[PDB]
Amino acid sequence: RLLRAVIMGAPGSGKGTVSSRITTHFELKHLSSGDLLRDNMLRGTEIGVLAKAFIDQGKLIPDDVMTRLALHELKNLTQYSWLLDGFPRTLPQAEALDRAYQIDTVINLNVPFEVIKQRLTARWIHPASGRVYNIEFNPPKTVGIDDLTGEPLIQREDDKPETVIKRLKAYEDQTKPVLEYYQKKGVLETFSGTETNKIWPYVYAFLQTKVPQR
Ligand SMILES: Nc1ncnc2c1ncn2[C@@H]1O[C@H](COP(=O)(O)OP(=O)(O)OP(=O)(O)O)[C@@H](O)[C@H]1O
Ligand SMILES: [Cl-]
Ligand SMILES: [Cl-]
Ligand SMILES: [Cl-]
Ligand SMILES: [Mg+2]
Ligand SMILES: [Mg+2]
Ligand code: NA
Ligand code: NA
Repeated sequence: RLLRAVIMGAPGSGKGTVSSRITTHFELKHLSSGDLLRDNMLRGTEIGVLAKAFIDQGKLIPDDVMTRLALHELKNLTQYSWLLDGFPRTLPQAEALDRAYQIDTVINLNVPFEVIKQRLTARWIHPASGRVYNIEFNPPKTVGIDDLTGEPLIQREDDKPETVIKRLKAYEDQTKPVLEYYQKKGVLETFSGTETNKIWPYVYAFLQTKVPQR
């Protein structure tokens, strides 16, 4: 039985790293909705130009548009094991997917809000030089100050707590119904933790029972 899987996780949860590792260790196709959108935007396809119109304005792709795009990619990939990442993002997407394919495995990375928030708000910049500081991994010698110049660091808008809080609230509003949908269907597997490297072995062992290695 070929894998018919979805992976879910908030921004900053480590889902990107886990999906990357899944793809390197297992013989499957990684189907990232963001990659698919970007391929179409790069090539200027009909759906790519429409997607660009939304993304350039910071808008979600409408459900019907996104589902049409995703199903078209899947339609010629049924000879392969699949790992859907980024789709379904919303309950209408998940219900539309359910009318097209039987999804047998949904992985969720359950990482605490405070942990995610700290990860997503950690980046500070010295604008003139472009030097990057990460409160967790390469902090400045003096809080809030550039090491070479003594000048203030700033946060880019995407990295500020106000923006991050809104982003995580949106993710929760959109995806909590999807998680509950798959929980009810009995296909949800939840991995909880605070460090990607401590979660990955358990995801790895779980998938070892479901799809061949690469
Ligand atoms: N399944 C989807 N439904 C609706 N919009 C989507 C979907 N997947 C991607 N997008 C749009 O494409 C953008 C780029 O996708 P990508 O997965 O790279 O997002 P991202 O930069 O991680 O942002 P996000 O936090 O919104 O996922 C998203 O921000 C979103 O607007
Ligand atoms: Cl992530
Ligand atoms: Cl494959
Ligand atoms: Cl960083
Ligand atoms: Mg994303
Ligand atoms: Mg340093
Ligand atoms: Na990809
Ligand atoms: Na990617």
